[PDB]
Amino acid sequence: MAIETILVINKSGGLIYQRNFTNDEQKLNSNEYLILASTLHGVFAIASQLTPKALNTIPYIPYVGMDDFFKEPFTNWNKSGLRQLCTDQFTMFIYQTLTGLKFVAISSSVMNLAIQIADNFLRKVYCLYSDYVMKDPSYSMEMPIRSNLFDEKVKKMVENLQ
Amino acid sequence: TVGPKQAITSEASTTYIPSRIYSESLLFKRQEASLSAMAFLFQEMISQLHRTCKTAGDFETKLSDYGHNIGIRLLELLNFRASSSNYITKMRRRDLKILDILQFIHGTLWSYLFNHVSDDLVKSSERDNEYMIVDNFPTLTQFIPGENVSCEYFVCGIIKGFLFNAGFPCGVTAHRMPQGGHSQRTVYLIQFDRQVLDREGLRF
Amino acid sequence: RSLKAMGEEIWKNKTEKINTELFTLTYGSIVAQLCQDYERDFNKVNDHLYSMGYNIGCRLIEDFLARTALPRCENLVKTSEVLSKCAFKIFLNITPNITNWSHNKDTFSLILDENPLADFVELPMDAMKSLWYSNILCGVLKGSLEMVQLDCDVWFVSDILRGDSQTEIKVKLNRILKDEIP
Amino acid sequence: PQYFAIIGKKDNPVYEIEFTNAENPQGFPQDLKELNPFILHASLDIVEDLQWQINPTTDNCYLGKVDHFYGLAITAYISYSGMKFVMIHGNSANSSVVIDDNNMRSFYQEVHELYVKTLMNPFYKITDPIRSPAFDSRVRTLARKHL
Amino acid sequence: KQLFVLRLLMVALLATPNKIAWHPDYRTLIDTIIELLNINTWLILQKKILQLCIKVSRKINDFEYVAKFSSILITKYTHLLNQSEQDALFKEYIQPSITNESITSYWDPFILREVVINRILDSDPTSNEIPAEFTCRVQNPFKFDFTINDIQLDEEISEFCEIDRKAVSYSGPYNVKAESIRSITLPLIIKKPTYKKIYEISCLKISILKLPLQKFDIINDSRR
Repeated sequence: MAIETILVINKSGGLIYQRNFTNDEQKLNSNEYLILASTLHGVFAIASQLTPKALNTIPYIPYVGMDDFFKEPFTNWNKSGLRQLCTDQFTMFIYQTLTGLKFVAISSSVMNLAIQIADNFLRKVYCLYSDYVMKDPSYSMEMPIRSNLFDEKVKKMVENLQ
Repeated sequence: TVGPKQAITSEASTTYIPSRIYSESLLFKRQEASLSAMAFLFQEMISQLHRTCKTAGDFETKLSDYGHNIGIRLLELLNFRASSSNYITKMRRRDLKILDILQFIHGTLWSYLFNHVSDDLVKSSERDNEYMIVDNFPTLTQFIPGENVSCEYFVCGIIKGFLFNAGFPCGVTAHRMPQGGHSQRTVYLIQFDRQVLDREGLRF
Repeated sequence: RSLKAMGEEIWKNKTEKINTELFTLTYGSIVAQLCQDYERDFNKVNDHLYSMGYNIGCRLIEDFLARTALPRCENLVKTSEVLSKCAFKIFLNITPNITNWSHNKDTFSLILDENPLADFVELPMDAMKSLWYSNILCGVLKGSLEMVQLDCDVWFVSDILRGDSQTEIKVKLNRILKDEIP
Repeated sequence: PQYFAIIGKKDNPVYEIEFTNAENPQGFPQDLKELNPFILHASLDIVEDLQWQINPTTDNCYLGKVDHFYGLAITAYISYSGMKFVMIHGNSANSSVVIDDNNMRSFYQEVHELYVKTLMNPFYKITDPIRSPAFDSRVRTLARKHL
Repeated sequence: KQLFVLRLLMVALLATPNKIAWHPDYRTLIDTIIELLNINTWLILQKKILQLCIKVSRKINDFEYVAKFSSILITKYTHLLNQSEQDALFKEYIQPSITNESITSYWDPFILREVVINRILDSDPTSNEIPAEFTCRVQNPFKFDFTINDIQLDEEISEFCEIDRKAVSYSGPYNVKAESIRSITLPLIIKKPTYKKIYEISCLKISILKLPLQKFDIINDSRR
C-alpha cells in the first residue's frame, strides 16, 4: 500500500530514474542500482520462462490519489510475468507497460488488494511519465530523467497517498 | 496567367459568367483537438530547431519567425470574423492607438488561441514604451523544465508578428518572474521604437 | 464496452481541448519554412516530414496506451478498428473508416472524408505532383505502429488537395514475431 | 471604365485589373499607358496621410473619394494588415461615386473577404503577386454585379 | 506628389519642338528623380521614370547618362522588357554608347558556363607518360557560353586566357545567339612544356566588341 522508494527502468537496459525519497537517511545509490535493475530485467525473462502445467487479469478502481485519470476498470499487459516480491522488510510492486517499459515501487510496508492499489498507482505514474517526460523536447530517447517538474509531480502523488 | 509583374489586362464588364472552381466558408465551425497532439508538434518544432541551430540567439530569432508567420496571417482573420461574409456586415474600429490593440490581444487573441482569456496587462512605471503582458500558466510550454526561457519565444513571436504587420513595429523578449504560487508566470515585455512614439507624440 | 462508444467517453475526460485552427497554422508554418529552406525541392520535404512523424508517433504511443489501456490487437482488422475508432478520435476529432482490403488481408486503406490538418491550404503549381501535404501522420502511422512491433510501411495514393477525389492511405505490415516476454 | 489595384506597404502592387463598359470596347483613351499608374502612386501619399488620423476630413476601414483629379474620382479602402485597395473611376464626363457607397462598400467588403481567403494559404507569403485565375474570376463577377 | 509633378515637368520638357543645351539644373533634376524612388518595390514605375530619363538625356545630348541608365536598366533584364520590342530601343540607345565612352564590363559576369578541357588522342601506342588534373597531350579544348537578353548581336571577339602558360587561341569574330547557349567552336591551345606543378585557373578573357575585359568568372562556384 504505502510506497517509499521509486524506480523507473529502461525497456532494454539499465535504469533511467531512481529516488529513495521520504526515507530521511542516506543509503548508497551509486552504481549498484544499475546492476540490480539489469538483474530485474533478466529475471523478468527468467520468471516468465518456466511454465507450471496449468494449460482474468482485471484490476479495479479504488479512487487512489489526491478528477482522477480514469473512471473504469482496465486491463493488464503482464499475464505471465513477475508482479511483486515479498520479504521481511519490504514488498516490491512492479508494473510493466505494453511497449516493454517497467516501473518499480519498493514499499516498506510489511505483509490481493495491495496488487490492485499498486497497479492503479503505477498506471497513474505511467500517465504522468507520458504526460511530462515524453512531451519534453530536450529529453532524448532512453536517457536518464532530467526533468525537475516530474519530481514534484510524483512527490505530491506519494504524499497524497499517505 | 492573370497578374504578372509585367502588364495589366483590359476586359469588359457585364460579359459572360466564367466557370466555378473553388470556394469555402470563411466563418469558423467550432473544432476541437487534444492538447497532446499540439504539444507533440510543438516539441518536434523545438527538437528540429535544436538540431539544426548552433547557439541560442538565432534559435530564438528562428522561433520568433515561426511565430511571425502565424501572427501576420491571424490579424486579418480575427478582425474580419470579429467584424461580423456574403451576409451583410460592416468594418470594426480598425484601432490605431497602442492601448487598444493590446486590449484586443488580451481580449480576443488569447481567447481565440486558448479557451481562457489572458490574465493581466499592465504598463511599466519606470519607463514608457514598455508594456507587460502576463499570464499565470503557459499552456504552450508546460512540459519543459522551467529554467529554459527560449522555448517560450514562439508565442511572443506571434505578438511581434501581430504588431509589426498592424502598423506598430516593436520588439519582444520574454522572461520568467516566479511570483506567488505559480512557479512559471512568463512575462513578455514589448520594446517599441522611438519612431512610432513621436508619431503618437504628434497626435496630441 | 465497445470501442466506438468509449472513445467518446475519453473525448469527455482528460483530453484538454485546443482549437484545431492553431494546429493547422503551426503545421502550415512548418511546411512553408520547410518548402522555403530546401530551395523548392519538394521530394525531400516528404522525407523530412516522415522523419518528424516517426519521432512524433514513437513517443505518442506511450501516451495513447497510458490514456486508454488496451490489450494487443490479436488480428490486424482490430488494428484497423482501433485506428479508425479511438486513435484518430481521441487525438484529432475525426472518424475515418476502413475500406479496400487485400484479399489475403495484408493491406488496408484508410479513407479519410475530411482532413482537419489542412483547411485553408492551396498548394503552389510546381509542387502539384511531388508534395503530399499532410505527410506527418504517415510517420505517426509508422512510429506508433512500429512500437507495438507491427513492422509496417506507410504511403499515400491520393488526396483532395492534389486534385484527386479522395484522401486515403494504404498501410500493410511485413512481420511481427516480437513482443514483451510477460 | 475603372482601374482597380491592391498595393503593398512597401509601395508594390499585388493585384491590378482594368475593366470597362462594353460600349467603349477600348477603354481609357491614352490615359491607360501613362497616367493611371502615376496618379495611383500619387494618391498613395494622401491615403498614407489619412490612415493614422482619428476624425476624417468613423470605423477607418472604408473612406470616401480621396481626391478628384482630371475629372477622375479616386476611391480608397484600407485593410487591417495595411493593404490599400485604391480604385479609380473614369468616364467621358464627370462621375458620381458617393451614390454607389451603398454598393461599393459591399464590393470592398467581399474583396477584402477574398483577400483574407488568399492570405490564409501558408504557402502565399506577403510581397507576392496574386497569380491566381480563380481570384480574377471572382473579382470580375463582383465587378459585373456591383457596377 | 512631388514625383508626379517632376514627371510632369520632365514630360512637358520632352514634348517641346525646340532645342535646349546642357545646364546643371538638368543634372540635379536627374539625380533627384532617380534618387527620389529608392532605386540605388514597384518596378513598372521605375521603368517608366528611367525610360523618360534616357530620352531627356538623349535630347540634352549627354551620352554618359544614357550609357549609365542603360546600364541601370540592365537590372530589369529578365522581365518587363518585352521580346525585342522594347529591347530594340534598348539596343539603339546602347549602340552609340558602345561606339563611344561606354566601356563597362558588359552588364553582368554571369555569361560563362562550365567549360571542359579534354583532349582527344587517336593512338593507343601513346597513353599517359608519367612517373582533377588533366594530363594534356595534343588535340584541342572546347568552351561554351551564353547570354540571356532578348537582344541580338552579342558579339564576342578575341577570346583568350589569363596569365597562365603559352595556351593561345586563333580567332573568334562570330556571333552568339539571343536566348540559347551557343557552344563556341575549337579554341586550339598550342601548349608549351613547363613544370609538373598544378595551379587552377579562374576564367579567361572575352571582349564584347570592346577591349578584352576582366574575368567573367564561372557560375555557382569557381569551378576549378
